[PDB]
Amino acid sequence: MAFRKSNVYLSLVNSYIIDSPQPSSINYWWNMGSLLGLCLVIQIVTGIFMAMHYSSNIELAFSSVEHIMRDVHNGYILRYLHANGASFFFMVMFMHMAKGLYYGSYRSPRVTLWNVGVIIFTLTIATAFLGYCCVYGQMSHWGATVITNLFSAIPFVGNDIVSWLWGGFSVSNPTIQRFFALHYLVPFIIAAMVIMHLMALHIHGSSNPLGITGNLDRIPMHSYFIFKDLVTVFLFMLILALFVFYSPNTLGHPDNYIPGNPLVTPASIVPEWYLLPFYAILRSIPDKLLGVITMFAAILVLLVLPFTDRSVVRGNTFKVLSKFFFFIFVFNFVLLGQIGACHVEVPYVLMGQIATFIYFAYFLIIVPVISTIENVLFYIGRVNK
Amino acid sequence: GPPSGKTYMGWWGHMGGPKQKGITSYAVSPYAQKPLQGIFHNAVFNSFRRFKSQFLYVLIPAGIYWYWWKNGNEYNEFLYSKAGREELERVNV
Amino acid sequence: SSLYKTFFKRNAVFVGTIFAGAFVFQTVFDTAITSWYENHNKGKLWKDVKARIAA
Amino acid sequence: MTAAEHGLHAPAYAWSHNGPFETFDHASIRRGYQVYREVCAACHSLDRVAWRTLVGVSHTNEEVRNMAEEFEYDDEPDEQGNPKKRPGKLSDYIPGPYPNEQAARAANQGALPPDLSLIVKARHGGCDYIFSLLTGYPDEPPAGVALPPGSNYNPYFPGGSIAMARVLFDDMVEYEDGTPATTSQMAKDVTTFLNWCAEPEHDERKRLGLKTVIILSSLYLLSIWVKKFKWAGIKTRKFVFNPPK
Amino acid sequence: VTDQLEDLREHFKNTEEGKALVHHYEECAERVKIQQQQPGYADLEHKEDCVEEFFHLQHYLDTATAPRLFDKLK
Ligand code: HEC
Ligand code: HEC
Ligand code: HEC
Ligand SMILES: COc1c(O)c(C)c(C/C=C(\C)CC/C=C(\C)CC/C=C(/C)CC/C=C(\C)CC/C=C(\C)CCC=C(C)C)c(O)c1OC
Ligand SMILES: C/C=C(C)/C=C/C=C/[C@H](OC)[C@@H](C)[C@@H](OC)[C@@H](C)CCc1oc2c(O)c(OC)cc(OC)c2c(=O)c1C
Repeated sequence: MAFRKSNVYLSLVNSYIIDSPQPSSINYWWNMGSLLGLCLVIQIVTGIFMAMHYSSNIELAFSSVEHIMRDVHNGYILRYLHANGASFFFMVMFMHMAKGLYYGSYRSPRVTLWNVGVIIFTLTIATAFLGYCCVYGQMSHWGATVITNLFSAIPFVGNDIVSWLWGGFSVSNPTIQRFFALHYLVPFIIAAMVIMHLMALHIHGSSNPLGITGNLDRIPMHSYFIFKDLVTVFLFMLILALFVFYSPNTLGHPDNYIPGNPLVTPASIVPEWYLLPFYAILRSIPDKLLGVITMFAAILVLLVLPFTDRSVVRGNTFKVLSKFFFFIFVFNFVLLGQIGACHVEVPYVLMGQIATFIYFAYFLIIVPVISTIENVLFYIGRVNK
Repeated sequence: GPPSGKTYMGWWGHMGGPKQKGITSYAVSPYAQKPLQGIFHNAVFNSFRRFKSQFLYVLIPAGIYWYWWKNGNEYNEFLYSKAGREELERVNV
Repeated sequence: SSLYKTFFKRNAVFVGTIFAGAFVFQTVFDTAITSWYENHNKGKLWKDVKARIAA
Repeated sequence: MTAAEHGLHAPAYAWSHNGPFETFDHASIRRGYQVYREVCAACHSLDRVAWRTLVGVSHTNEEVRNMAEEFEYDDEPDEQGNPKKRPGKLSDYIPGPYPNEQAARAANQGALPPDLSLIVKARHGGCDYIFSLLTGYPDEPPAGVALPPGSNYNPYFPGGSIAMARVLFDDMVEYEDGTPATTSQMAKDVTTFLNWCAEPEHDERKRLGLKTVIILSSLYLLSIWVKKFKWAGIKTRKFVFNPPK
Repeated sequence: VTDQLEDLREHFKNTEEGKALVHHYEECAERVKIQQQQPGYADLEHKEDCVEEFFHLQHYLDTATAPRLFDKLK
């Protein structure tokens, strides 16, 4: 047989990237996964080269990053790629997840695939937070303070967990040094989880836009999708390039260009954009414990979809009510984000509370009710008795 | 090798689909085809169709949310202006 | 396009020629861009400011 | 939130460096440095800027060397161990007016003048904000505003009450290149200078972006074409069904 | 010479729109000093200011001066 098939290492490459049978009809929405692998690579490569010039000591962290910006040849390119790349990593992940939601990719037999994806998402959120703290600007310090404090809501031992995470009385040197060490580690655990994600993907293959079997017409990954992936890889790089070179700070916060100050929390504090919808959810609950529980639940509820989707067909392509409510969900999510960016003021507080309800109601109420109705509608519209 | 669990996808020659019979396919080398330029005059008016059926599913939920957003915003602006400080004290705490 | 068949004659361009062309491109392209850029910004550059200085 | 608490939105001035193809105006940077030296430097440090970075940007190698030497910096102890000073060199960083935070607060009614190395990037509005702030001090605060002792009013600063008084006045500086030193002109210049302090890679960054965007655009357009070619057989493929007897 | 910004501002404060805006700000300023000279101004917790009216003036001026100021500068 061909060497690409007989060799122990190459056969892995062959079965995953060359001869892998793909459903002929997958559209550009199926290009997000490769874009995520590419993002993972960009973050790791740029981070290692920057690590070479970074000092984690709380007295030197901020200046060491300014040093990368000013004295390291092409240093500003590495930092801007890393920072903007983190944002692009989230934009693409949301699209990858939204694609899954719409096409019923979380359904059987791809439940395991979906569950591993949820874990990767949590790990990615944690990794970006750890990195953000490494800059040690104002947003870094308070972000580290607020987020480590999330654990104080745990009854009895919560404050102990926090002092243990901090390594002291407050966010200090021990804190930033351990956060840099952890920021370096997690990306590699994410890489291992991505392999587990691809392993689950390989046993059942990709789904397609029609939601039905792809077994009657497959075409090899090699050539077709390798080159189709190339199209979005370049478009992705072009756009990332526009930000990196022409508008490098548009997706960040000006307060992070101010060294962290333990005695002053800026009135302008706002979480990173990709964390806003979650932040809004937490802010909507006027109770400490419940606020943090509801926020975490907003992520875990993604695990419920395989059970609450009662439909007998995979995906929303031929479902009128499901398509409509899917977009209600998407725009409701964007609203949650716009609320997160606003002040805790009158119209906003109530809107956030209602949007929060809509967020959970989608998975727990709307989908099971609507999918059941659609099931019945499909039946009575053709059975003549 | 070690026994593998049954799945819903096989490989070339045993994909796991039903037995096919009666279907005949035809294709022509990309080399023999008219170089990319014909995607106009014939493939232009035909396009934009996969969004004329979908725009409503996107637009209506978008509209509802944009209106809802604009409204709450304009109301907040009023509340913090001179004209609305009276209403502010009322709806606030 | 018979312009292609004169240089490569129905065959694809080989990596060796691709690599060689890339080294050439890199230099040519850079000069062309730097030229346009510096010209577009005539008057604002340090080169221009130094001309109006004598100390 | 109230308009006063938010602060007046700074308008958009036509900076010569705005635009993808635009470099900084280096003469303005040169002038901005003078305004910084003669006005701002009395209360504001510029810690992250090293003398050497000025060379080839706004001044000559010779001019910068003279400027650095006007300042004394701690040197290595002598043969006997006693401390000793030394004139400045190009490797040094522009020195600040105060020795520590406490001395800076004492000289400013308890307020702390921030370092200006990153000020342009550390504020929403960027150049528009800094400029507007410097040229936006009204001779008298709007009616009803009870301004605390030692404070100053400025509509562009959040809350309106700022601890820095107006410091730019017409002709308080004699521009080396003869330019009329009006307040708005000086504001325009330091601000351009401060943008460079915060983004020294600006000119070069945009030049690289131009090359990067051209190559990537081409690669994008090109890949589309290659993909369509590689897919032509599949896209135009045709099927026929003849049900089996 | 005379400051270029102050020039353009003064110029715009004298257009029809500019006069209308300074008038409203003025009508506010008048109303304010009349309230200060009355007994119990110190303990009122409802003191009116004219920031809003002032901001409308300044905003108008900014919108008119901002796109022109730099063509007059070097
Ligand atoms: C000492 C008498 C000063 C001189 C000379 C100048 N500045 Fe200043 N500045 C000073 C103080 C005491 C403060 C603190 C303001 C506060 O209320 O906390 C400042 C602040 C600034 C800022 C930051 C404003 C902000 O948005 O927080 C800027 C942008 C600034 N100063 C600029 C500036 C420039 C460019 C000057 C020379 C033209 C200048 N300052 C002079 C005190 C003094
Ligand atoms: C050491 C290797 C290393 C890896 C691996 C790495 N980073 Fe970083 N990252 C850094 C360093 C060094 C910094 C500080 C420099 C900086 O601020 O960009 C940083 C900072 C960050 C920041 C702050 C960006 C800013 O505003 O300056 C974010 C967000 C971030 N990383 C995200 C990620 C994500 C997401 C991944 C992985 C998918 C990742 N990082 C992997 C080293 C790494
Ligand atoms: C919470 C969900 C989720 C997350 C997060 C997630 N995935 Fe996926 N992934 C899926 C599902 C479900 C599929 C199957 C989609 C289908 O075939 O319909 C999939 C499929 C893929 C594919 C195949 C091509 C495609 O886009 O469908 C690749 C490659 C992939 N994911 C990579 C990644 C990588 C790399 C990451 C993150 C660093 C990631 N995934 C994160 C859910 C997720
Ligand atoms: C069934 O459906 C599929 C499908 O199966 C696949 C595989 C793909 C293709 C996509 C992928 C295979 C994505 C895979 C991605 C990964 C496995 C990511 C792994 C990530 C890493 C970061 C590797 C680790 C790297 C390093 C340690 C190197 C960095 C360090 C360096 C260079 C050292 C520098 C130092 C010095 C001194 C020079 C599809 O697109 C697809 O749908 C169409
Ligand atoms: C050693 C490793 C540790 C301790 C890892 C911890 C991981 C925690 C979670 O990830 C799993 C967490 C990051 C995730 O919660 C689900 C985010 C949505 C949290 C969102 C979040 O962000 C904020 C932020 O960014 C800020 O910045 C300036 C400021 C903030 O308040 C003002 C917040 C904030 O109030 C919240 C809820």
